[PDB]
Amino acid sequence: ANLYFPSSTTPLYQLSVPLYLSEPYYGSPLPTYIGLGTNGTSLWNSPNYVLFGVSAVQQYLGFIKSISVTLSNGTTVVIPLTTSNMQTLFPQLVGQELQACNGTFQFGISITGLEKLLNLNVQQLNNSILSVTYHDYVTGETLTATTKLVAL
Amino acid sequence: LTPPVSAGGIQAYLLTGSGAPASGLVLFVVNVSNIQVSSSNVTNVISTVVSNIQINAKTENAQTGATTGSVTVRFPTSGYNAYYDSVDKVVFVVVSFLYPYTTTSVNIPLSYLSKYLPGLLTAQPYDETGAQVTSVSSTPFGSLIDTSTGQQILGTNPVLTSYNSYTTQANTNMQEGVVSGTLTSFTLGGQSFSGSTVPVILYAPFIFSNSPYQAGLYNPMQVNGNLGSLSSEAYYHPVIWGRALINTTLIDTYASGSVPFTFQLNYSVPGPLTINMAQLAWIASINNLPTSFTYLSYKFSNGYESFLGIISNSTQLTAGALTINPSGNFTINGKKFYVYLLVVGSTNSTTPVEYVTKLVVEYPSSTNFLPQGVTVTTSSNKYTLPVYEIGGPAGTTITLTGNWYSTPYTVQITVGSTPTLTNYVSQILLKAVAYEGINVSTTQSPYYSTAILSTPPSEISITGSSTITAQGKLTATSASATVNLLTNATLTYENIPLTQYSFNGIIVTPGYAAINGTTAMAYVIGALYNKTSDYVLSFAGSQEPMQVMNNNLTEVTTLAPFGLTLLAPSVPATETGTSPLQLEFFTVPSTSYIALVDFGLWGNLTSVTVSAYDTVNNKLSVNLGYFYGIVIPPSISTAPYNYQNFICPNNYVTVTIYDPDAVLDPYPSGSFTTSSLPLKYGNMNITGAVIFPGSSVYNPSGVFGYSNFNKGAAVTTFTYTAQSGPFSPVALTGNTNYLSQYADNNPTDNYYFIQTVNGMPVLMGGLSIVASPVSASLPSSTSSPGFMYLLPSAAQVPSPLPGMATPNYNLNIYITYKIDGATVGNNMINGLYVASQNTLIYVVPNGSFVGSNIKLTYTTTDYAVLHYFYSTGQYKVFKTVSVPNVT
Amino acid sequence: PSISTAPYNYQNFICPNNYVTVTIYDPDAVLDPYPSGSFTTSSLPLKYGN
Repeated sequence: ANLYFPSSTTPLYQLSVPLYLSEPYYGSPLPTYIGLGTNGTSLWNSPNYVLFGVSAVQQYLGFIKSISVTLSNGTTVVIPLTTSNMQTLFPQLVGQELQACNGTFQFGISITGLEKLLNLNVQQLNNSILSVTYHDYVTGETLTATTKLVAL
Repeated sequence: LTPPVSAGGIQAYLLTGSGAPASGLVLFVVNVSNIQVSSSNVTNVISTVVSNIQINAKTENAQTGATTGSVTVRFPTSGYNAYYDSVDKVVFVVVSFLYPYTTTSVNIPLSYLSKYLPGLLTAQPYDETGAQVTSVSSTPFGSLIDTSTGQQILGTNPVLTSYNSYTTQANTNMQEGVVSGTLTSFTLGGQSFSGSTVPVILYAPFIFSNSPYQAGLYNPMQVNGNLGSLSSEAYYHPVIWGRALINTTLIDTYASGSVPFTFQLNYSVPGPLTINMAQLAWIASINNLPTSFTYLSYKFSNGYESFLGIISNSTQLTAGALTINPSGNFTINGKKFYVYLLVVGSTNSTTPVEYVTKLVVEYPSSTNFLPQGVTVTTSSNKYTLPVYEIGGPAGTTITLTGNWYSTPYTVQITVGSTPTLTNYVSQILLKAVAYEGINVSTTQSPYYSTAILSTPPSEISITGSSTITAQGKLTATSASATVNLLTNATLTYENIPLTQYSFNGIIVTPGYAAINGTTAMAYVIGALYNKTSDYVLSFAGSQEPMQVMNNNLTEVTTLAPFGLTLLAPSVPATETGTSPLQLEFFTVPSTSYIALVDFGLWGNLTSVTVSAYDTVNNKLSVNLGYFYGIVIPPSISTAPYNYQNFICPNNYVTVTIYDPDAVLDPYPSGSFTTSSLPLKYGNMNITGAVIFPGSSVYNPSGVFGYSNFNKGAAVTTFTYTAQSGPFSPVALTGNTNYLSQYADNNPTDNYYFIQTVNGMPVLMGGLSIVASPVSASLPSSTSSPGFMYLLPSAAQVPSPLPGMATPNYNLNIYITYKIDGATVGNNMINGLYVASQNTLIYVVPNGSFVGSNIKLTYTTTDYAVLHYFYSTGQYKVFKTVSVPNVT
Repeated sequence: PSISTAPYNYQNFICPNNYVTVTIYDPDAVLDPYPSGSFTTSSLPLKYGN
């Protein structure tokens, strides 16, 4: 599977980067979504799935692994993970997929919120390694989406 | 409109509603606009078409949209029915599925089938043998021929009996029979035909339609947008603006006629919300309170005041000549305590100055250390505790003496010259949940297709999470404690003796100057110290979302009380514990949207979950649709103008203004009203807004979603009519006091819909026009809102719902001098005027003709768009049209 | 008896219309070679020859 972003050079005219999570064997005929919270926990919810007379319920089938940032003069900066920040950066209860018989879940972190947290410019200048992740309990994998922001 | 159709595709329409002839009739249509069909060969072409159409029957669940089992059949080549409409130019066939008509043919009236196909009213649809028949004959379901067998289906096949007993069958065995259609690709007349139906069939489960849609919820005017640098998420990101409407199509056919539908919206924001919040009240024991401090009440936005709650074993408080009587009292294990509520103000008042209508004090159990909550009663056995005032001029000090058990204690409050209030600024987990309702009855069955507000004016409850912790020192005979709630709020408990209690707590209101003192959280934590086998210090705390009205602090509801324990087998010990804490604010509807802006729960950041509720027959949509709030700044687009567009009264100037955010009614020649009601959702009733289609404002009553609900006569009737006098504009007529309960295609009266307090609109959006040299302006003080019938541009082809709305506004303008100075009775013709539905007319005298011009200023009909683009200068867009300097 | 297996697509696991077909070779387990059929038996003194 994979986790990525619309572009690696997104300019600061849009202040929200949607996280694209493409999981092959994680979806169902639409609708199907994922609640996120606590630790980015992928509470995969699809009460719209039935397999011969039984409805579906919540499956705690993953969680966003981390949001780490490289800053290397020799330092692989593993961020000390804070629960409140991590749940509130991914609070979306419903990340719906796109294609049937294929998980194309849509999540997202906005730039204005991260900048306000970091007390930086709104859309003038902002840039780190900004490497978010996601762990899927689909096949037990760690997918990563890295991004760097261009001034304009 | 919806469902969308492809070139030569197949689609369906159920015949049901108020006045339906028979439930179970489905009209399958195939688009035959790709070829021309005459009456001399219509039989051949329809025979081929029905030969190429296949009908699928499927078994599924009554909650899902996931295919579980599918079978296909085909129309017969002998004994079948086929029809062709040359005005709607499609080939259609009617099939009877549900009870009673399953295998028996029934006659379909022309007038009722005309609802789903208007063309049958003008040209009588063709039948077999080239004969135009005035009534439709349904093709029996049992007469269909199996594709994989070559034989007509049996009379005992499971799906047929399922259709014949659908109600009981789906109720008992929870299996759902869903039909669909498909067209095998074929070439005729040099053109190809193929497609499949978006599920629009007899009755699909009550969910948000997601097939083959990649989002489910969507708005056509979003598709037709000028996305300058957001082109990487065009169809990937279902965005909506401010208070604008986003379309949905609920499939629901468990009732006949009009169906009310309830909606629940969950807003989330990527960011930890730093909230500043005022202390509406402080409640603590006389010993727990400090011996002396400076305090002054904080005035609120509804007349409420900050007050202090002193809990004492003494029957009264004494401050010398001043005595304080029981505001309330309670008993635990036979011991009596008195709670006195005092407002620190400019004088000492014996009379009740405000009230708390419901307050629950919590205390740990003596034997089980479990939370127990009791409502404090007055000395006259009343649950509405009065709150008085104490104080005086600035600098005055009052020493209140009470008793905690047998120990006298004193608290010295200094009346400061400025409000000496404790304000808490903390980062909190926050999200919001809001409710809405709309009666839907459209000719698109089973699609009940409507548009929901991004933020309705209803009771919006902001929920949130934080942590509560308790630290304590425990000895053999006594134990002291501190507790931290709401991430920076602190409460203290002096050394609590054996078998004794100590109470503390806080009521907190949002610190923003729009909901302060109107909604609150009440936490009253009692603590008990005891020894059974180990020294136990227990804490029990209540959680009360709380609201102020009529200066009465009334509880909306109460949450589950929380409990913490500190156990110590050793005589000296230090113990700690933790628990989650819940924050809740049921904001007043009038400020609810504003509160959503105040807490930062809306803008370019927010994401919205949507859930639907069948208010009539009690189904909740297990599907939760999704979209996102974002703000796109309005833009302007102009082109050079020909003088010909100014000379003759058939040539006019079209101005294109970009502002997606002002749309609050994406349907031309449409209108609706709204009314506040207690809406039923889930298992509870919450204040909300029910939207009624039409142009009449009613006064409904009863409980929404039950037999008690019954809307009365139209209190007012809004009508867009031509107005006499100068010109002939189409303007609104009715009681303008209900403009806040009325919404139309015109964005110059839709700002009344949500942001209106005291009968005046807080918001002012839509189109605006000024004209020079003769200074003229609209909206004018002499014209009520809604003085034109401006219709938004229809949605184009790529939109899944053509003819709904378009962010581009094409305004038609005439600039002239000729009819200026004319007389209409006693009226004078000069300046700016409205004509037709979309025409603006500017007339100038002879001297002002040179350079006579109109400046158009379009403002968003959204609060968020005004707020978020004030700095960039792109929240209002202005352009000009002028008389050219011609040779 | 023998067994026969093939690689399986994940698509046959996602939607409730795509399933996995497994082919098992065992001629010997057939005691009713007629689909949608059934029969019963009973002990009796059968007449044969004389």
